[PDB]
Amino acid sequence: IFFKKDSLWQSEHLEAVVDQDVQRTCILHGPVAAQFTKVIDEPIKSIMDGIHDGHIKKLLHQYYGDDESKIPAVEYFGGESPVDSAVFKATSSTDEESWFKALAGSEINWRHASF
Amino acid sequence: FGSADDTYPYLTGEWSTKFDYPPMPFDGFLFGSRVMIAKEVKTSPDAKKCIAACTGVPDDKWEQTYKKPTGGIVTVRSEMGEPIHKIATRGVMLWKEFDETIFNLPKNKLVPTLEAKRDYIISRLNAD
Ligand SMILES: Cc1cc2nc3c(=O)[nH]c(=O)nc-3n(C[C@H](O)[C@H](O)[C@H](O)COP(=O)(O)O)c2cc1C
Repeated sequence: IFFKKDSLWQSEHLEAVVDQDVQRTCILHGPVAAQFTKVIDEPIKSIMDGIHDGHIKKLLHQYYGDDESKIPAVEYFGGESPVDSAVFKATSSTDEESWFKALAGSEINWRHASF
Repeated sequence: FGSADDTYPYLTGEWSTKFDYPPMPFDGFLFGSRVMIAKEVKTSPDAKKCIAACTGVPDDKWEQTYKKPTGGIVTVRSEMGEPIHKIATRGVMLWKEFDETIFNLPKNKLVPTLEAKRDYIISRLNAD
Protein backbone atom coordinates (compact mmCIF):
# COMPACT_ATOMS: atom_id res chain seq x y z
CA ILE A 1 0.00 0.00 0.00
CA PHE A 2 2.94 2.32 0.68
CA PHE A 3 4.60 1.45 -2.62
CA LYS A 4 1.73 1.53 -5.12
CA LYS A 5 -0.45 4.18 -3.48
CA ASP A 6 -1.21 7.37 -5.42
CA SER A 7 1.42 6.80 -8.11
CA LEU A 8 0.05 8.27 -11.35
CA TRP A 9 0.76 11.98 -10.89
CA GLN A 10 4.53 12.02 -11.32
CA SER A 11 4.25 11.70 -15.12
CA GLU A 12 3.05 15.28 -15.06
CA HIS A 13 5.16 16.81 -12.28
CA LEU A 14 8.72 15.51 -12.39
CA GLU A 15 9.79 18.68 -10.56
CA ALA A 16 8.69 16.84 -7.43
CA VAL A 17 10.28 13.48 -8.31
CA VAL A 18 13.56 12.61 -6.54
CA ASP A 19 15.63 14.30 -9.18
CA GLN A 20 13.18 14.67 -12.04
CA ASP A 21 14.15 11.17 -13.12
CA VAL A 22 11.38 9.95 -15.43
CA GLN A 23 12.98 6.53 -15.09
CA ARG A 24 11.51 6.38 -11.56
CA THR A 25 8.00 6.99 -12.82
CA CYS A 26 4.73 5.26 -13.73
CA ILE A 27 3.86 6.23 -17.28
CA LEU A 28 0.83 4.25 -18.99
CA HIS A 29 0.95 3.28 -22.66
CA GLY A 30 -0.06 0.56 -25.13
CA PRO A 31 2.46 -1.68 -26.91
CA VAL A 32 0.76 -1.48 -30.32
CA ALA A 33 -0.19 2.19 -30.30
CA ALA A 34 3.41 2.91 -29.22
CA GLN A 35 4.75 2.51 -32.74
CA PHE A 36 2.36 5.18 -34.03
CA THR A 37 3.40 7.54 -31.22
CA LYS A 38 6.38 9.44 -32.55
CA VAL A 39 5.76 13.12 -33.27
CA ILE A 40 6.44 14.96 -29.99
CA ASP A 41 4.45 17.97 -28.79
CA GLU A 42 2.19 17.96 -31.87
CA PRO A 43 -1.02 20.01 -31.36
CA ILE A 44 -3.99 17.77 -30.59
CA LYS A 45 -6.08 19.55 -33.22
CA SER A 46 -3.49 18.27 -35.71
CA ILE A 47 -3.52 14.63 -34.54
CA MET A 48 -7.29 14.32 -34.68
CA ASP A 49 -7.62 16.29 -37.91
CA GLY A 50 -4.76 14.20 -39.31
CA ILE A 51 -6.90 11.11 -38.82
CA HIS A 52 -10.22 12.50 -40.10
CA ASP A 53 -8.61 14.26 -43.02
CA GLY A 54 -6.72 11.11 -44.00
CA HIS A 55 -9.89 9.04 -43.83
CA ILE A 56 -11.61 11.58 -46.01
CA LYS A 57 -9.04 11.26 -48.85
CA LYS A 58 -8.99 7.46 -48.91
CA LEU A 59 -12.77 7.55 -48.87
CA LEU A 60 -12.95 10.16 -51.65
CA HIS A 61 -10.61 8.15 -53.86
CA GLN A 62 -12.25 4.76 -53.37
CA TYR A 63 -15.96 5.64 -53.57
CA TYR A 64 -16.17 9.22 -54.92
CA GLY A 65 -13.70 9.33 -57.79
CA ASP A 66 -11.74 12.12 -56.09
CA ASP A 67 -14.53 14.50 -57.15
CA GLU A 68 -15.70 16.43 -54.08
CA SER A 69 -18.76 17.47 -56.13
CA LYS A 70 -19.96 13.89 -55.72
CA ILE A 71 -20.25 14.29 -51.94
CA PRO A 72 -23.92 14.90 -51.10
CA ALA A 73 -24.57 17.88 -48.86
CA VAL A 74 -26.97 19.01 -46.18
CA GLU A 75 -27.77 22.19 -44.18
CA TYR A 76 -26.27 21.11 -40.84
CA PHE A 77 -24.68 17.76 -39.98
CA GLY A 78 -25.83 15.49 -37.16
CA GLY A 79 -28.73 14.94 -34.79
CA GLU A 80 -29.69 11.52 -36.18
CA SER A 81 -30.47 8.90 -33.54
CA PRO A 82 -29.31 5.37 -34.60
CA VAL A 83 -33.01 4.73 -34.87
CA ASP A 84 -45.92 22.43 -49.98
CA SER A 85 -48.72 23.93 -47.87
CA ALA A 86 -51.16 22.05 -45.64
CA VAL A 87 -53.13 21.97 -42.41
CA PHE A 88 -52.77 19.51 -39.55
CA LYS A 89 -55.65 19.47 -37.12
CA ALA A 90 -54.76 17.75 -33.86
CA THR A 91 -56.74 15.43 -31.57
CA SER A 92 -56.30 13.31 -28.47
CA SER A 93 -55.27 10.42 -30.68
CA THR A 94 -52.55 12.05 -32.81
CA ASP A 95 -49.18 10.32 -32.50
CA GLU A 96 -46.62 12.72 -31.08
CA GLU A 97 -43.68 11.35 -33.07
CA SER A 98 -45.63 11.42 -36.34
CA TRP A 99 -46.97 14.92 -35.66
CA PHE A 100 -43.54 16.53 -35.19
CA LYS A 101 -42.11 14.89 -38.31
CA ALA A 102 -44.84 16.65 -40.24
CA LEU A 103 -44.23 20.10 -38.77
CA ALA A 104 -40.51 19.32 -39.06
CA GLY A 105 -40.47 19.02 -42.83
CA SER A 106 -38.40 16.54 -44.82
CA GLU A 107 -35.75 18.98 -46.01
CA ILE A 108 -33.02 19.50 -43.40
CA ASN A 109 -33.21 23.20 -42.49
CA TRP A 110 -34.14 25.66 -39.75
CA ARG A 111 -37.68 24.29 -39.58
CA HIS A 112 -36.47 20.71 -39.38
CA ALA A 113 -34.36 21.54 -36.34
CA SER A 114 -37.07 23.71 -34.80
CA PHE A 115 -39.30 20.64 -34.41
CA PHE B 1 -4.49 2.79 -33.20
CA GLY B 2 -2.47 5.91 -33.98
CA SER B 3 -3.10 7.13 -37.52
CA ALA B 4 -5.89 7.38 -40.07
CA ASP B 5 -4.02 4.79 -42.07
CA ASP B 6 -3.98 1.67 -39.85
CA THR B 7 -7.43 2.58 -38.64
CA TYR B 8 -8.96 2.80 -42.13
CA PRO B 9 -9.54 -0.93 -42.86
CA TYR B 10 -11.70 -1.14 -39.71
CA LEU B 11 -13.85 1.59 -41.21
CA THR B 12 -14.10 0.01 -44.70
CA GLY B 13 -14.96 -3.17 -42.85
CA GLU B 14 -12.10 -4.81 -44.74
CA TRP B 15 -10.16 -5.85 -41.63
CA SER B 16 -12.41 -8.88 -41.01
CA THR B 17 -11.44 -10.22 -44.42
CA LYS B 18 -8.00 -11.49 -43.34
CA PHE B 19 -10.00 -14.06 -41.32
CA ASP B 20 -12.32 -15.24 -44.13
CA TYR B 21 -15.25 -13.26 -42.70
CA PRO B 22 -17.71 -10.96 -44.49
CA PRO B 23 -16.80 -7.26 -44.44
CA MET B 24 -17.36 -6.02 -40.89
CA PRO B 25 -17.42 -2.15 -40.77
CA PHE B 26 -17.09 0.06 -37.64
CA ASP B 27 -18.69 3.38 -36.63
CA GLY B 28 -15.78 5.16 -34.96
CA PHE B 29 -12.40 4.89 -33.28
CA LEU B 30 -10.83 5.92 -29.96
CA PHE B 31 -7.18 6.89 -29.51
CA GLY B 32 -5.79 6.60 -26.02
CA SER B 33 -2.05 6.30 -26.30
CA ARG B 34 -1.62 8.23 -29.56
CA VAL B 35 -2.61 11.50 -27.86
CA MET B 36 -0.28 11.34 -24.79
CA ILE B 37 2.35 13.42 -26.56
CA ALA B 38 0.04 16.19 -27.87
CA LYS B 39 1.15 19.77 -27.23
CA GLU B 40 -1.75 20.19 -24.83
CA VAL B 41 -1.63 17.15 -22.52
CA LYS B 42 0.04 17.81 -19.18
CA THR B 43 2.54 14.99 -19.76
CA SER B 44 5.91 16.33 -18.61
CA PRO B 45 8.68 17.24 -21.13
CA ASP B 46 11.00 14.35 -20.23
CA ALA B 47 7.98 12.06 -20.12
CA LYS B 48 6.80 12.90 -23.66
CA LYS B 49 10.38 12.30 -24.78
CA CYS B 50 10.26 8.91 -23.00
CA ILE B 51 6.94 7.90 -24.61
CA ALA B 52 7.98 8.71 -28.17
CA ALA B 53 11.24 6.78 -28.16
CA CYS B 54 9.32 3.62 -27.33
CA THR B 55 9.40 1.46 -30.42
CA GLY B 56 5.96 -0.04 -30.78
CA VAL B 57 5.17 -3.65 -31.62
CA PRO B 58 2.62 -5.19 -34.04
CA ASP B 59 -0.51 -6.93 -32.68
CA ASP B 60 1.64 -9.84 -33.86
CA LYS B 61 3.65 -9.64 -30.60
CA TRP B 62 1.87 -7.71 -27.85
CA GLU B 63 1.48 -10.86 -25.73
CA GLN B 64 5.13 -10.45 -24.70
CA THR B 65 4.33 -7.53 -22.41
CA TYR B 66 3.43 -10.19 -19.85
CA LYS B 67 7.06 -11.35 -19.69
CA LYS B 68 9.77 -9.12 -21.20
CA PRO B 69 9.76 -5.44 -22.01
CA THR B 70 8.28 -5.35 -25.51
CA GLY B 71 8.70 -2.21 -27.53
CA GLY B 72 9.70 -0.51 -24.28
CA ILE B 73 6.31 -1.56 -22.29
CA VAL B 74 5.59 -4.14 -19.59
CA THR B 75 2.49 -5.19 -17.71
CA VAL B 76 2.57 -4.86 -13.96
CA ARG B 77 -0.16 -5.49 -11.40
CA SER B 78 -1.97 -2.82 -9.35
CA GLU B 79 -2.47 -3.06 -5.60
CA MET B 80 -5.64 -4.98 -6.45
CA GLY B 81 -3.93 -7.51 -8.76
CA GLU B 82 -5.41 -6.38 -12.09
CA PRO B 83 -2.96 -5.98 -15.02
CA ILE B 84 -1.61 -2.52 -15.93
CA HIS B 85 0.26 -1.52 -19.09
CA LYS B 86 3.18 0.71 -18.13
CA ILE B 87 6.23 2.24 -19.80
CA ALA B 88 9.09 0.00 -18.65
CA THR B 89 11.07 2.52 -16.58
CA ARG B 90 13.44 1.54 -13.79
CA GLY B 91 10.85 2.21 -11.09
CA VAL B 92 8.24 0.22 -13.00
CA MET B 93 10.61 -2.74 -13.34
CA LEU B 94 11.34 -2.64 -9.62
CA TRP B 95 7.60 -2.55 -9.06
CA LYS B 96 7.46 -5.58 -11.36
CA GLU B 97 10.25 -7.37 -9.50
CA PHE B 98 8.60 -6.76 -6.12
CA ASP B 99 5.42 -7.87 -7.85
CA GLU B 100 7.13 -11.19 -8.53
CA THR B 101 9.18 -11.53 -5.31
CA ILE B 102 7.75 -9.75 -2.27
CA PHE B 103 4.08 -9.04 -3.01
CA ASN B 104 3.93 -12.47 -4.60
CA LEU B 105 4.36 -14.31 -1.27
CA PRO B 106 1.64 -15.49 1.17
CA LYS B 107 0.79 -12.94 3.90
CA ASN B 108 2.59 -15.39 6.18
CA LYS B 109 5.94 -15.09 4.41
CA LEU B 110 5.68 -11.32 3.96
CA VAL B 111 7.37 -9.80 7.00
CA PRO B 112 10.27 -12.30 7.12
CA THR B 113 11.11 -11.82 3.41
CA LEU B 114 11.04 -8.04 3.95
CA GLU B 115 13.52 -8.19 6.82
CA ALA B 116 15.84 -10.53 4.92
CA LYS B 117 15.90 -8.01 2.09
CA ARG B 118 15.57 -4.78 4.05
CA ASP B 119 18.97 -3.53 2.87
CA TYR B 120 18.30 -4.42 -0.77
CA ILE B 121 14.67 -3.19 -0.78
CA ILE B 122 15.70 0.08 0.90
CA SER B 123 18.49 0.53 -1.66
CA ARG B 124 16.44 -0.13 -4.77
CA LEU B 125 13.84 2.36 -3.54
CA ASN B 126 16.48 5.05 -3.22
CA ALA B 127 17.85 4.33 -6.69
CA ASP B 128 15.02 3.56 -9.10
C1 LIG C 1 -2.17 6.78 -19.26
C2 LIG C 1 -3.55 6.14 -19.50
C3 LIG C 1 -4.73 6.47 -18.51
C4 LIG C 1 -6.15 5.81 -18.75
N1 LIG C 1 -7.29 6.13 -17.81
C5 LIG C 1 -8.65 5.51 -18.03
C6 LIG C 1 -9.82 5.84 -17.09
O1 LIG C 1 -9.66 6.72 -16.00
N2 LIG C 1 -11.14 5.19 -17.37
C7 LIG C 1 -11.33 4.24 -18.54
O2 LIG C 1 -12.57 3.64 -18.79
N3 LIG C 1 -10.16 3.92 -19.48
C8 LIG C 1 -8.85 4.54 -19.22
N4 LIG C 1 -7.71 4.22 -20.16
C9 LIG C 1 -7.98 3.32 -21.29
C10 LIG C 1 -8.11 4.20 -22.57
O3 LIG C 1 -9.17 5.12 -22.39
C11 LIG C 1 -8.41 3.33 -23.82
O4 LIG C 1 -9.43 2.39 -23.55
C12 LIG C 1 -7.11 2.63 -24.23
O5 LIG C 1 -6.03 3.47 -23.84
C13 LIG C 1 -7.04 2.52 -25.76
O6 LIG C 1 -5.90 1.76 -26.02
P1 LIG C 1 -4.66 2.45 -26.85
O7 LIG C 1 -3.93 3.51 -25.82
O8 LIG C 1 -3.70 1.42 -27.25
O9 LIG C 1 -5.32 3.26 -28.14
C14 LIG C 1 -6.37 4.85 -19.94
C15 LIG C 1 -5.17 4.51 -20.94
C16 LIG C 1 -3.78 5.15 -20.71
C17 LIG C 1 -2.64 4.80 -21.68
